Amino acid sequence: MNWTVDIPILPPLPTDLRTRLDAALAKPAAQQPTWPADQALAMRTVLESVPPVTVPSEIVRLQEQLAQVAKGEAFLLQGGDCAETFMDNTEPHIRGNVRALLQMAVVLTYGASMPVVKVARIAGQYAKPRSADIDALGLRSYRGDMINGFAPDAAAREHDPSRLVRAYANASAAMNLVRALTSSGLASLHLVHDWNREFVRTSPAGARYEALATEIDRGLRFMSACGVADRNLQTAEIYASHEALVLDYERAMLRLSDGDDGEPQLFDLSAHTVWIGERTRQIDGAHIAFAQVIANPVGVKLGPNMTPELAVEYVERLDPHNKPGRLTLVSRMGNHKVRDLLPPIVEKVQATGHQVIWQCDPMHGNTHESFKTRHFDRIVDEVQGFFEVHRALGTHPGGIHVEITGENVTECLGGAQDISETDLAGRYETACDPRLNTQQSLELAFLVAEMLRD
Amino acid sequence: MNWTVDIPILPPLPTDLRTRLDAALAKPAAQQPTWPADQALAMRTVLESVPPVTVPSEIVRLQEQLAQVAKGEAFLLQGGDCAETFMDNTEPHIRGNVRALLQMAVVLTYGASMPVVKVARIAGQYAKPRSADIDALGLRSYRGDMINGFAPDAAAREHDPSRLVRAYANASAAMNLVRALTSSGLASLHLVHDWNREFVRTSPAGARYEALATEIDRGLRFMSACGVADRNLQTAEIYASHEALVLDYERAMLRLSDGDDGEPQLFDLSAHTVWIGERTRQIDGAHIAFAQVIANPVGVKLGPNMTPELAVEYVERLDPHNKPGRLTLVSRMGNHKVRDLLPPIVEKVQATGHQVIWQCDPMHGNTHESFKTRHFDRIVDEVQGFFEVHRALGTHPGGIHVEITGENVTECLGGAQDISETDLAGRYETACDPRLNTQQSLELAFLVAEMLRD
Amino acid sequence: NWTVDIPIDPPLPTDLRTRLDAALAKPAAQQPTWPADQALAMRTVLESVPPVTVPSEIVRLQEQLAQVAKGEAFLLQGGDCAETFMDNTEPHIRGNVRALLQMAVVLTYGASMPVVKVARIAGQYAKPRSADIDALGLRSYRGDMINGFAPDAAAREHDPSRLVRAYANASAAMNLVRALTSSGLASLHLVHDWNREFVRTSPAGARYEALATEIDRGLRFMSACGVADRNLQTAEIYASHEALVLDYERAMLRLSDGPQLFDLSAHTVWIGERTRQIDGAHIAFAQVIANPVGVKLGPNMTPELAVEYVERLDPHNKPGRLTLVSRMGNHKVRDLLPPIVEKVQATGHQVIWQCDPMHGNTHESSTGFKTRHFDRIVDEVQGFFEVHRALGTHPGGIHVEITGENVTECLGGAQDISETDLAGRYETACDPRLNTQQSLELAFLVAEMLRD
Amino acid sequence: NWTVDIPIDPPLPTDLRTRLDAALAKPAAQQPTWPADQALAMRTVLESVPPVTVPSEIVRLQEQLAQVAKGEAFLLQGGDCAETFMDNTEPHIRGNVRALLQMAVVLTYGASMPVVKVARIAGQYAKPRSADIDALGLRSYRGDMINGFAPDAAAREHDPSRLVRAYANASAAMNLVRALTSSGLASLHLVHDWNREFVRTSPAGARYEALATEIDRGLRFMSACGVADRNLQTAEIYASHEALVLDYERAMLRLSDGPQLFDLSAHTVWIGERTRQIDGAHIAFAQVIANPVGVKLGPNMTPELAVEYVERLDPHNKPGRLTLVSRMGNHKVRDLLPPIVEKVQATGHQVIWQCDPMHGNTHESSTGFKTRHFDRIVDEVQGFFEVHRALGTHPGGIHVEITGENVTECLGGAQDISETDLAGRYETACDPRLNTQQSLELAFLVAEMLRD
Ligand SMILES: N[C@@H](Cc1c[nH]c2ccccc12)C(=O)O
Ligand SMILES: N[C@@H](Cc1c[nH]c2ccccc12)C(=O)O
Ligand SMILES: N[C@@H](Cc1c[nH]c2ccccc12)C(=O)O
Ligand SMILES: N[C@@H](Cc1c[nH]c2ccccc12)C(=O)O
Ligand SMILES: N[C@@H](Cc1ccccc1)C(=O)O
Ligand SMILES: N[C@@H](Cc1ccccc1)C(=O)O
Ligand SMILES: N[C@@H](Cc1ccccc1)C(=O)O
Ligand SMILES: N[C@@H](Cc1ccccc1)C(=O)O
Ligand SMILES: N[C@@H](Cc1ccccc1)C(=O)O
Ligand SMILES: N[C@@H](Cc1ccccc1)C(=O)O
Ligand SMILES: [Cl-]
Ligand SMILES: [Cl-]
Ligand SMILES: [Cl-]
Ligand SMILES: [Cl-]
Ligand SMILES: [Mn+2]
Ligand SMILES: [Mn+2]
Ligand SMILES: [Mn+2]
Ligand SMILES: [Mn+2]
Repeated sequence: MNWTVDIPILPPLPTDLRTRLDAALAKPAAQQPTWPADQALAMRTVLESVPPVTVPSEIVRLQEQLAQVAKGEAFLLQGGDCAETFMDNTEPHIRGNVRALLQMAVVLTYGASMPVVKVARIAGQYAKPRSADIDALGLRSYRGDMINGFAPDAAAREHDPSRLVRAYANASAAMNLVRALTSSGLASLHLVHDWNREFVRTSPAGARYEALATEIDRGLRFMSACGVADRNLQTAEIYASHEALVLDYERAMLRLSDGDDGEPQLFDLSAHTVWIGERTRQIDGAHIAFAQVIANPVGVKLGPNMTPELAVEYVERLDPHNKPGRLTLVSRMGNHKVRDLLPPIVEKVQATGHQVIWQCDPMHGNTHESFKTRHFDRIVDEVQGFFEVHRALGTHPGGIHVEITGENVTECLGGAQDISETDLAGRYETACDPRLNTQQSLELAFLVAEMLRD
Repeated sequence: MNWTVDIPILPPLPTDLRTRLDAALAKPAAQQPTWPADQALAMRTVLESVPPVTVPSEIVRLQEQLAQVAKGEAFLLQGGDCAETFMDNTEPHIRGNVRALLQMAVVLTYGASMPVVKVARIAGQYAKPRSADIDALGLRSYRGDMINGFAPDAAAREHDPSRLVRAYANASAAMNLVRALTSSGLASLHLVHDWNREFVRTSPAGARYEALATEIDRGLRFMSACGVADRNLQTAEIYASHEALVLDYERAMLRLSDGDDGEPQLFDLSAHTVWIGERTRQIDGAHIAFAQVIANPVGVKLGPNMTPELAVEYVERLDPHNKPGRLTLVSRMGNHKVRDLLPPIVEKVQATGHQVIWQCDPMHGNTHESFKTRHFDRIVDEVQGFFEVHRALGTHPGGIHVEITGENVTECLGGAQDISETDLAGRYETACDPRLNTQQSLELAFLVAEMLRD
Repeated sequence: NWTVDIPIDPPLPTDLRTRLDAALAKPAAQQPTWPADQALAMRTVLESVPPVTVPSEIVRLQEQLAQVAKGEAFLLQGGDCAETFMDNTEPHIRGNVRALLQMAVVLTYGASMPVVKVARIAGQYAKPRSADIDALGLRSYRGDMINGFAPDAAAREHDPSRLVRAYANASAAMNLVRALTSSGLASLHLVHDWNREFVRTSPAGARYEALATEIDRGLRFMSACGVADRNLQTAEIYASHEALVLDYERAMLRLSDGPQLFDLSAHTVWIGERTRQIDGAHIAFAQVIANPVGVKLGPNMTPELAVEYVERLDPHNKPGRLTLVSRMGNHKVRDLLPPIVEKVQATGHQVIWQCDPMHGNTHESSTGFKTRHFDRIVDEVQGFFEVHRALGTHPGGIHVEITGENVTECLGGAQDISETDLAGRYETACDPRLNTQQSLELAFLVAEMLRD
Repeated sequence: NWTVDIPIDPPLPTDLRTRLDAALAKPAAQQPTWPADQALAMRTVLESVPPVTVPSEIVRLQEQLAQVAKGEAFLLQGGDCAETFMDNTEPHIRGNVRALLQMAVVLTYGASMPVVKVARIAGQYAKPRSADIDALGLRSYRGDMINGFAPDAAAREHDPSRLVRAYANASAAMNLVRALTSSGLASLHLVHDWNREFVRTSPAGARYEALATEIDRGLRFMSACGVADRNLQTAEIYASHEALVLDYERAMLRLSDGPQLFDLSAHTVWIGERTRQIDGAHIAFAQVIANPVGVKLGPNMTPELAVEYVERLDPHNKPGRLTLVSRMGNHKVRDLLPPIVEKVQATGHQVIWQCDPMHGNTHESSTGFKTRHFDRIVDEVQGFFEVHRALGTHPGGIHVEITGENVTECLGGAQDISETDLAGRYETACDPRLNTQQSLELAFLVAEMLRD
């Protein structure tokens, strides 16, 4: 019960790009799968000839849109599953996650009074880092479906390089549907807002969000009243992102491009934008060096051990040309620490004259065990603290990065539903970290819109 | 000190239109100037060859926009000076009245959540009816600058047919500027709203209107955030209207048109839309019969002696083809009477299956003497009662007709400025009835927007 | 053996499954011979995969095809005769999309009306046969959804896992088509610059200069007039293939959200000359799906059977739902097409009349290669236009086999491809395609038929 | 006497009035001889009337003229030689606007760039003279702003009330121009239908069929491509006249809201051949206003005086602020224009080079009428194009005298107007105009110069 692909038996990379890529990949790389080199090379050779998930002109367009974010003239929303799985890579699940992100985007667009750049964790979020090799059950840790299987048995946890090709197949299939959905009616502003209005009338805390929902509704109707050309309301752009973790995968998805802008560059065409996590951001490591040789916008996760001085080193290495929006610094401090730890980092980075996007990840600093879980109020409070830090400094609170789903899961405590510890057992479906369910993600949008409205 | 025009020494009217026009004009006509027939005919002959103030395709476009109003899908705002004068027919005064109307329109567009058709009392509002021939000073009454002079002496009050040509010259000059202003930046939504925001921060009652002003602001910014094509925000259409009173003038401004829609029709090209007042709406009179033979949208003022049965007769005579928006019925009952008198008229007219625009004139039923004056709260209360009548019947409160100016006059009592009886003497400038000043007109817009929001 | 294996892990409504099951009980010609249990397992995988297309796209195409049927638009359908998995690459997809778009610019200008642009792409992985045993004594190649092109027995086995490989390749191709057409490849100005360069370097460029310059001047006129230009920055390219392998097509059925059955493996599909049996499963399958459909009509067609297709496949008289695709041969089209058109017009229904000038015009070269002469291809389109001109009916579109590659598969054109030139770059896995230059030259020639 | 009399009832800033007063102390040629007290009273009326144009319109025109100066747009200027109060009617205005728009369609297509459309309208009420005493022994007609065309002594008196009559007629005309151009008369599709009908019925229609059909096909291509079409529904027609009567022009000065001085009697004005004295009041007046301005350059022009105009009137090097309007005669343009262009280009400034092919090509017929031959009109434009082609400079526009009336004033064209035909409909109050057919024929001929 296998499908079977052939290992395929152009002009070479420009000499300098080959040199730089090899140098980047020769550096130490944390959190890599352990599979045979010959097998990995077979899979890379397959992936080097597949159609790309994204194309360079979209990445250049995203860079332009992110430059507006960095300049204080747009807001970045990034969200989706903590981990995609091959099993749940289905039309309803994709449709649900795209809907949940669009619903947030409407509320955040209105609240920010500026465009929102909408970036899904989708079409490649198939690899995760682990602090431990051996898990709580004594098994080799699950590292996402690009590496091994979620099932709790030894054979499933074996690192399988064929998962590189399965991950690409699943990613391009998802991406095709995201494109179709967003261009063909799912992203109609009016339809998306109708879902928000239904949330407000059926949610336990709907009375809380009714006033802002109605103001949004009246804002939408005002556009029709004014006779606005409305094609821009019928569709939205949803960009693809994931953590750039498995370097066998990312290097195989590199393509060379440019006869539009000056010189040929390497673009990672597995996504539009990628980020480097806490456990793989070693300053002299392969992940950061790889990010230096690709043209895509990138982000780096910054946790509570971050110094102002290291943050500047990231900026100087990853934004060497001072291109607004090329670099996003993703704060994940914990709600109890963000107000204290973030200001000195922001000050020192702003003093460089570079314009990064400051993005809040309020998930990864606020996890505990009841089930691995997160309380909704701590999530909300970290974004609140993040906004306070920026208001005090006159800097731009540029966006959020959240883990969400359109599914009615029971993974995070709280929200208007008041999800309890005993409730968690009902629909705890994440392959990894607890996600805000569709209602909690929308509620967070409304709360953040009020922080924006200030 | 006279300029001097020549009395000019095509194919004739279609036989049926000539018959119908002659029959209409042979009927009794109230409130007509008393000047020699030979002199009137000389002036009409001059006016029969002048460039028209308006063109038929604009009137057909206005009919279409008014049909939406009648169907409950748009709102009609009509406003301007009670009487234009040749003396104040100046760029600042025109600009100020156009601004005051645009400012109202923004607030009303947002409040109604639907398009507003914007109709100025302008480029022809130069004639008024009088209940008395002899005024309080013993002089022949002033009847507007198309007939005689405002100055309180006998010679000025003589009816002068040369005022027909002066009125046209002044009207076309004003109309030219209204067109220029509205197409070239004065009607930019963003600029107009900036004036409203300034009103809110400097008005004595600005704190009252701050919340709705900010919601409007956020509605405007939302359009930019969504990337709306914005040329429709850079301009607005302001239509010209006046009371069709002086039949020598209106008949001379008739032009024949049509090779677009079936047959040639007579259009009154002195305005886009005209109305018939209380004192000239005799059912078998020349004014109503004249309105039957022109293609323009028309309105009829309905005062407190109106019966349901007469209202239906107006509808059947003036909207014989059941064309939504061809007829506007303009309620002016007084705030103390509107809730009682209007419902039976609305019911009986709705039962016909015709769709008229129901428009509230809250000025002409609410006048008293301290100076002729009106209290702002009675004006507001009549519109309130009008909205209540319609809410109860499920019918469409279709618009308002007000007398306003961009000037900081002191003519109506009250408003956030609390204009007192002693204040009236400061800037009582109207050639006729007391107007809401620029601040009072804007305040009324905000109050009516809340009636719309309900 | 230079392969890698990839492991494989609510139903449609009962009423619609009852319908489908009744339809698919009809005999199906040209089906793969793989085991039913294996086929079922693969269908079960495909029943839950993300679809290649979505229903609102198909509803939109139907609207645009209604306009073609009414004489207010023109249908351009084009791509590889047979897509292969190994050539399903970015350069090849980009080249085929480019080639179709280049034709569409010239045809839009020449027709003076919108062109509905439909690629043979993201699914054209199966073909009937041409014979039980091929010339090498092997089971015939049936396209990559069924078996492998490689001339060995093992490759030629019917492998139902190729259903999943086909879907993976289809969705990956469609993803790229969507990306390219939304991000700059379908910019009218860019596409027309490629056309200008063709006129500049083509051996017959002098012939097409005047019309190229007209188009250029029409394009500049748009800028001159200040039009809002976002609609010049992108184009819609729809996906199509021959609906042949019913295991694949049935597994890709989905219900719309409301609700109808759509085949979401493509936007539109057609039924070929060998599988259009009026009481067969392919026609029955086309009857039950909501997608716009086509039926190939070759020289054995009678007017009466044509009417039977209209009655089966357009029961509700929806203009443009059914396309009748003429493929007669240039020597027969003028004679055979008119009585079919007359009888079908007399039904009251509005079909699209589309010319396939390729499939009735194939012959074998003295040098061995299956080939087609460019002049016969052009002549059938010409005769097709003459038939419709004479009847007052709409010559609604063309259906061609083309590539952006500089292949040597069809004889003639301005390059004067000879029988000896055929050996250079004969790369098709099935029928000979117009190369990029020949396909654009055809577009210019058909543009002059539209202008005439 | 068949007339009716119409009774007549904060200052500009002191600094700007000081400037103006200094400028207007310069001698002014060709001014009316009415009494100063009367002139002052009329100016005082005009100082408070609603303006004919507004500053943001003039700023917008300046932006569009900057593009013409840079070779990225073309200037079309056209209308009556002299407007009269009695012909300032809806049919006549509509016809002249129609005629200009018809030319603009053909020229936009031919230039492959935007056309800035400027009417001689809403102000062209004054002219210099041609002589102290006309051929009837009367004081000369000076245009309707000054006196009456009627050949009697009383009509020929200089009457300053005509300043107010002029303003009333100007504002009424401009009102109508705005209405017509915003409400359907300037619909591209409608205007082009009039052009098609001209090609269909013109004696020389066969000559212009090919280009008319190209335009039609360019228009249909826009619809085919789905462009957002509101910008095809309207056009901007700007107002211009010769700034001659300084009492009128100074009284129509306004300050922008911020602030500059604009002459709000028009969008753009030019200074004629008889009043362009370098140290005169007209040049000084053009120097102080912010409007785009033109200067007529006839055959006595030297390159050096041309440079003096550039330095006086474009002190800030604002491209398109100054237009130099060549009127040499077709027999002299090729010889006289090049050295003027070279010297002016060497200044570094960017003027608009505009061809007036009318005023250097007037002669008298044997039958008495002042006339112009169409072939000489066309030939000067041709030579103008040749001069600029040879220098690598931009042939920036044309300035023509035209009407929508079927008059018989210019000899030739496809209608072959003869000397004997001139007596039929010679209606101009001054110079001979191209009739509606001749003006459109010229547009086709200049479109081919642009295409060549
Ligand atoms: N296209 C605009 C407006 C819009 C359409 N659909 C949306 C859904 C959510 C938010 C905004 C939108 C945008 O993406 O911003
Ligand atoms: N053109 C739109 C929007 C608009 C522009 N300017 C305005 C001023 C007031 C109100 C609305 C507008 C309209 O007239 O409705
Ligand atoms: N979107 C329009 C115009 C267009 C854009 N790109 C194109 C490429 C080819 C043909 C037309 C176009 C259309 O598809 O018709
Ligand atoms: N508004 C555009 C297109 C246009 C509309 N009507 C026209 C009439 C003539 C020429 C062009 C046009 C322009 O002025 O160029
Ligand atoms: N998600 C399923 C089906 C699938 C296969 C290939 C591409 C897309 C989806 C799998 O991994 O087998
Ligand atoms: N994928 C190649 C690099 C490459 C990118 C783009 C084109 C060619 C080569 C590697 O990993 O070494
Ligand atoms: N309002 C002034 C000036 C004026 C004259 C003519 C037209 C417009 C304005 C008047 O009546 O005399
Ligand atoms: N003005 C004419 C009627 C008319 C209208 C239009 C054209 C011709 C005549 C009248 O009063 O009698
Ligand atoms: N086209 C190649 C690689 C590929 C696999 C899956 C999807 C897309 C491409 C093959 O089928 O072997
Ligand atoms: N053109 C006519 C009538 C007219 C007067 C005023 C303004 C417009 C037109 C005249 O001057 O006598
Ligand atoms: Cl059955
Ligand atoms: Cl078979
Ligand atoms: Cl001085
Ligand atoms: Cl002199
Ligand atoms: Mn996570
Ligand atoms: Mn009044
Ligand atoms: Mn084929
Ligand atoms: Mn002249």
